[PDB]
Amino acid sequence: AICSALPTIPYHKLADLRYLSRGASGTVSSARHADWRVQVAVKHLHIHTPLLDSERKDVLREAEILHKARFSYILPILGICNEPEFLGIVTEYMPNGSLNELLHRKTEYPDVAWPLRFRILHEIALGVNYLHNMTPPLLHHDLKTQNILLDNEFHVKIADFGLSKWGTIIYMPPENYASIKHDIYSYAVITWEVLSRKQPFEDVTNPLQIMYSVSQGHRPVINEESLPYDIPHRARMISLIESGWAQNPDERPSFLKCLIELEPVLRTFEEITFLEAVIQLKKTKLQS
Ligand SMILES: CNC(=O)c1cc(Oc2ccc(NC(=O)Nc3ccc(SCC(=O)O)c(F)c3)c(F)c2)ccn1
Repeated sequence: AICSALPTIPYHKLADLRYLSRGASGTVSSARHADWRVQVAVKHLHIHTPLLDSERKDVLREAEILHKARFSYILPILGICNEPEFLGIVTEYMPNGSLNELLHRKTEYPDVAWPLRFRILHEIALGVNYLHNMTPPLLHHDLKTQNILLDNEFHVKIADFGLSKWGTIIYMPPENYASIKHDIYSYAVITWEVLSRKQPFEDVTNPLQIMYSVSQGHRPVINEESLPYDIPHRARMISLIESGWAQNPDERPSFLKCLIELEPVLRTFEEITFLEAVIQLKKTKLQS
């Protein structure tokens, strides 16, 4: 068959290395490739010497998986740095951060237009659906707003800042306190979070109260105050959320079924309204 090797990038080709304030502190950095002349991001362990050989294989495993899963809506890996001095994963740089920031930093982004929100939800489904259609199927099991990255034109790139795979319980289905019905549950909560710009279980301080409540069937509140009546396709989106976070995992739809129903919804938006939505947030961000 047709096989292709991932490039090995020398450490001294990464210029202007700077820490980034994301993921675990001291695990994500930005830089520039001296030859390709593009901005990049570098994911790495905490800095120490010597790097264990068991630690190197942990990084190569994540890199091999991200290499196998290359797709239009998945964070593109560019290569790996494997030397005695440094050990990291180099990917493309997403300039506009994560969906977490866009939703809840209401001063930098006072308004987020509906067409952009619906396209974001659409592209999130496209990336995960591609992961599930692989052989063997790839399961994320960590879908949250912090893992949804946005590129130069606010297109979705799905990523994973965690390191152990190779508050934070609000995206977990109740049966958790193999297993393909996990990601669609996280997606239902993200959909509610996008359409509301509110924190799920805002007034609940103790996480044990959250875990107990969702185990009894309680979900984030859906009323006029959380989801106003002027949301486009409000009735159809609520049916998707409620079926997405169903108590019984067998009653949750696949990401394919969601995409089939999302296609006619997104089609009712004019194509130009997407660009005008992106030009607006970048304009409001100019004066800040
Ligand atoms: C302001 N802009 C930024 O700060 C920025 C930082 C940035 O840093 C990184 C973030 C993540 C990763 N790595 C990663 O996403 N790996 C991975 C592995 C398996 C799966 S498959 C499903 C699953 O298992 O979750 C998957 F989807 C993803 C990385 F290498 C670098 C990248 C872009 N922009």
